[PDB]
Amino acid sequence: ENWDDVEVDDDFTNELKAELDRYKREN
Amino acid sequence: MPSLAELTKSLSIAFENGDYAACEKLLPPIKIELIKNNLLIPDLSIQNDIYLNDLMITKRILEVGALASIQTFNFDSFENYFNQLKPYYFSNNHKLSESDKKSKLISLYLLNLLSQNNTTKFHSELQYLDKHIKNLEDDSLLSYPIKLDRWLMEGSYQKAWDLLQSGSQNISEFDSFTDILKSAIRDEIAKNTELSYDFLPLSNIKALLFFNNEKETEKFALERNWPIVNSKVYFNNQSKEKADYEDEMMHEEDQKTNIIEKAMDYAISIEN
Amino acid sequence: EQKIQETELKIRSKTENVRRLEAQRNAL
Amino acid sequence: TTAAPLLALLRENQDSVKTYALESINNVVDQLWSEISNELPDIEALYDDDTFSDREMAALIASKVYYNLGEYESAVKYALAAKDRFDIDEKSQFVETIVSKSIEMYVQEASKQYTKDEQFYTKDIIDPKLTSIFERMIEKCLKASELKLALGIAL
Amino acid sequence: YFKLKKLEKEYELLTLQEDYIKDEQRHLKRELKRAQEEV
Amino acid sequence: LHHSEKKYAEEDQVQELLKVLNEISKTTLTLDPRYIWRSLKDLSSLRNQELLNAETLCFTVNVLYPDSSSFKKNLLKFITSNHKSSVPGSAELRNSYPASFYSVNTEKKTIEVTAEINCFMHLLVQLFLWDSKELEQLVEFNRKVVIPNLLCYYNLRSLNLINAKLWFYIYLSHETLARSSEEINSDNQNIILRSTMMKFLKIASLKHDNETKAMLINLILRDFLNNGEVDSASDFISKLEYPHTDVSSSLEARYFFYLSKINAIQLDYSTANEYIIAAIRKAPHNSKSLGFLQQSNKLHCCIQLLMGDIPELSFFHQSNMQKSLLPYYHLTKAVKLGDLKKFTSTITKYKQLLLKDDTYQLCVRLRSNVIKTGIRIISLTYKKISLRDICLKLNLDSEQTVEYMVSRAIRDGVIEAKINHEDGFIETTELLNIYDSEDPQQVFDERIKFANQLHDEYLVSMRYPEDKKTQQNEK
Repeated sequence: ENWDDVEVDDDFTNELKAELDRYKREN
Repeated sequence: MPSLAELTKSLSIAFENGDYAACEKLLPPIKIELIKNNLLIPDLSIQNDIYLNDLMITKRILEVGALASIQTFNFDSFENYFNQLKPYYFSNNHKLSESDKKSKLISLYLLNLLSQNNTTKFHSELQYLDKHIKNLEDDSLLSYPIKLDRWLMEGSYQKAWDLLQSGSQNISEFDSFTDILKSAIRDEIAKNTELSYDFLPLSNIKALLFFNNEKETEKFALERNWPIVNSKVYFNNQSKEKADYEDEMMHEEDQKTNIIEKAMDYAISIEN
Repeated sequence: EQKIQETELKIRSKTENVRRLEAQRNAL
Repeated sequence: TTAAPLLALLRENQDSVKTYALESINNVVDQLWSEISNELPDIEALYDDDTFSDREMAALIASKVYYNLGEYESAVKYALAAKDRFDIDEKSQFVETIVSKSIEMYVQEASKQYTKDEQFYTKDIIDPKLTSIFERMIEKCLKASELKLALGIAL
Repeated sequence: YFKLKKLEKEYELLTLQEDYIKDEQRHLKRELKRAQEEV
Repeated sequence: LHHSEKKYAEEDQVQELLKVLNEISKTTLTLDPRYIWRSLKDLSSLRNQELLNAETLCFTVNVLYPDSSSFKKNLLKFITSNHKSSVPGSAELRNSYPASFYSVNTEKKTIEVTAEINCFMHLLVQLFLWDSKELEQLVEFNRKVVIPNLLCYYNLRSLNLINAKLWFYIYLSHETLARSSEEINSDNQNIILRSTMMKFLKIASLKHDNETKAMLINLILRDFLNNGEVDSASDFISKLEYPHTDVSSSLEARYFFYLSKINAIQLDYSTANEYIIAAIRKAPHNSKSLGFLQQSNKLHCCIQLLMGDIPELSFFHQSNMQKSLLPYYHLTKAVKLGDLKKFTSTITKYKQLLLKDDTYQLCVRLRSNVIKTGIRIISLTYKKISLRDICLKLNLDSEQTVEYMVSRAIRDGVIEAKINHEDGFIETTELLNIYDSEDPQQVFDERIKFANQLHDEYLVSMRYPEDKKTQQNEK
C-alpha cells in the first residue's frame, strides 16, 4: 500500500472522457 | 513614577525629558538601594500587595533601563535588564501582570534573537507562553517576529520587506533592530546569488536589494570582494579551508585513507 | 569511605569477567 | 529561574553591587549552576583583581562549578582559596566530598614526591592549603577516640 | 580502616585472574594447531 | 468478621518481605529484590482494593514505628474512619523470633532495624495514595517528610533502589495537583521541588546507580518542558550520565522521547529522526505502553513533514491507532498537493485538538513547508521549467516571488539546481551518477560499525546468565 491505497487516486474520472472532446473537434 | 521621598523612582521622570546620558549615571545609586530592599526578589514573605514599592519599583526601573538601550543602540545592555526583569515577571505562572511595557520588552527580545541568528531560544519560548493563540496571532507585537522568520525561510521577500520599512510598529521601538535584520537578509542574498547565479545584471539586483541607486550595490561589492565585469557581477563561488570541525569526518583531503583504516580496525575487533 | 565508594563498582564487573571468560576459556 | 539576573551585575564597577551579586549565588546553587558554566571565565577573572576582596567567597562558588558538573579534579583546586570561608564541621554534601577529594590529591602528591624528599610536607613543595585541611581532619578523628583513621591516613 | 584496604587488594586479585585468561584464550588457539594436526 | 480480614492480607505482605530480607543480608546482590519489586507494583494494586485499608494498619503495629505514629492517623482522618478497636497492641506477629524482628533487642536499641523497615514503610504509603487518588494537603504532607529522611540515611547500594520508584509518585502527584486547580501556592511549591531533584542527583552520581539515575533523568527533562528552560536541558544532556546497561527498556524509550523534542527546536532533524524511531523499538507493545506509543507516533509524523520529505503512507492504515492519526493525514495531503486554501481549513477544525499535545505550533510552521515540498515535487517533474509556468500550478503571487524561493531551498542542499534569469528557465544541476563518487563509501563505513557493535554486546548478554549455572551444584 505504498503511495497507492493511502491517497487512492481521486482523478482521471470525468477528465478521461473529456479528452475525446478536443480529439473530435480540433482534428 | 513621580519621585517624592526618594530619588530611586526619579529615573522615570528624567526619561520623558530626554538626556539619556545623565540617566545612565543615576543607575548605580538606584541599584544600591535595591540591595538593601528585601522585596526585590520574590519569596514566601509576600502575600498580597496591590500598592507600589513591591513589584512596582522593581519592574518600572528595569523597563526604563531596557528601553534606554534601544534609543542609544546598545544590545549588550538589553540582554541584561531584560534578563534581570524576566524572572520578576513570574516564578512559574503569574496572571496578575498586565501592562503595556510587558508585551513590548518580550517582543524586542525575539527580534534580538533573530539579529544574532539564534535558533535555540527563538523556537522554544513560543510554546512556553500562557496563550499560544491570542497572544501569538491577535497581538501584533509577538506576531511581528513570527511573520518575519516564517517568511524569511519561505523565500518571499516581497511581503517580508514591507514589515521592515513601511510597517506600523517599526518606527519607534522596532527601528533599533531593523539595521541588523535588514543586514542579515542581504548577507543571505549575497550568498544565494553565488550558487544559483553565475552572473547577474545591475538593474535586476537593484529591486531585490531595495536600493535607490546603482552605486549603492557596487559599494558592497568592493567590501565583499565581488568580481565585476561590464554591467554584471561575477560570482566564482569561493569556499573556505576544508570544512567545519570533527576531524576525520568529512574534513580534510584524502578521505579514502581513513576509509581503509575503518575496514582494517573494525575487522580485527571481530575476533576480540 | 569516599575512595571505597568510587572503586565499589569494581567488585562486580571484575568478578563477572572472570566468570564470563571461564567457560569461554574452558571450551577451548 | 535563571542565573542571568545575578551574573549580569558583575559587568559594572561597584563595591556594593559586586558583593550582593556573589552572595546571592551562594544561597541558590543547585538550581543556577547550569548557566554559570557559560559565565565561568568571567567569574574567575575577578580572582586576580586586587581591589576585589570577595575572592574568598568567589573561589568557593567557582569550585562548585566543576563540583556540580561532575569533575572533581578541578573542584578541589579552586576550593583551596576560600581560606576561612571553607567550612569543616558543616558535614554537608560539599564538605564530605572536597575534603575527601583533597585526601586523594594529598596522596598523589606524596608518593610521587617521596622519592626526592620526605620533608616536602614541611617545605613549600606541597600546597599548604591541602596540608592545612589535612591537619584539620586529624584533630577531628582525635575527638572521636579512634586511632585507626587518624594514624592510618598518615601512612 | 583495616577492612577498607582489604577491598582494594581484592580488586587486584580479580585483575590477576582476568588478565591471565584474556592472554590464555589467545594461546589456546596455538595449542589447537599443534593438536588436530599432530593426531 | 474484620478480625480474620487483617490476618490474611498481612501474612501475604510479610511473606514477600521476608524473601527480600535475607537476600540483602548475604553479601551484595542488587538484582534479587528488583525482580520481586516489579511484580509487587501489580500485586499491590489489586490487593489494596480488597479488604479495604485494614491490611496496612497492623503492618505499622508489627514493626517498630520511627516516624509512622501519626502518619497512619492522618491518612485515615480524611476518609472519616470508624473505630473498630484497631488500636495498636492487639495483633502481634513478632512473638520473639529472629525473622520476626525480635522485640527485646529492638526495644533496647542494641540493634538497628530501621534501615530495612522505615525505607520500606514509605513504599507502601505511596501505593495506597495512587489507588484512592488523594490530593491537596495529603500530597505535601508526605513529600515534606521523605526529603529529610533520605538525607539522614547513607543511601547504600541496596537503599538506592528503594526510593528510586518513589520519585515517580512525587512528580506525578505534583503535576496532577496543578492541572486540577491552579493557585499561587502551587508555583512556590515547585521551586523547592526543583532544588530537591538536583540535591539527590548529585548524591546518586557517586553510587552510579543505573535504575536511580534513569528515573531522575526522565523526571528532570520532563520538568524542563513545563518550566521552559532550554539552557537547563542543554547543559544537562551534555554530561551523558545515563547508563545504557542495566536500565529497563521502558525507561530507555522515555529517554529518547525527550531528545526528539529537544532537538526539534534546534532545526536539526538528522539526530532527532533516530531518537523518535529508537524510542518506538524500545517501547513494549502491551496495553500499558499504549499511552507512550500513541504520543510517540504523533511526534514521528510531525518530524518528517518538517524535513521536506513525505513519510511512510502505509503507517497510518496498518496501525490500529489511526483514529487519532486522522488529523495528521490531512496535514501531509495539504503539503504534498500544495493547495494554499486547503492548509488553512485543515488546521482550523482540529485547532482545538492540537492544543492538548502542544503540536499546533509545529503545524503553523507547516505553512512554509507547503511551498518547500511543492518546489521539490515540480523540480523532479521538469528539469528545465520557465518562470511563469510554476505560478500557473501553485497559484503563487508574482514571478519574482517564485524566483527567490528556489534559492532558499538550495541552502540546505535540497533542490541542488541553478536559476538562469537571462535564458528564462531553471535548470537542475543534479546529474545523479553518484556511483563514481566517494559519498556512498561514508555510509558503508557506518554499516560495519553497526554490525560489529552488536557482536561485542552479543558475548556480554549471552554469557552472563551462564555464570551462575557453573557454581551451583548439579546432578
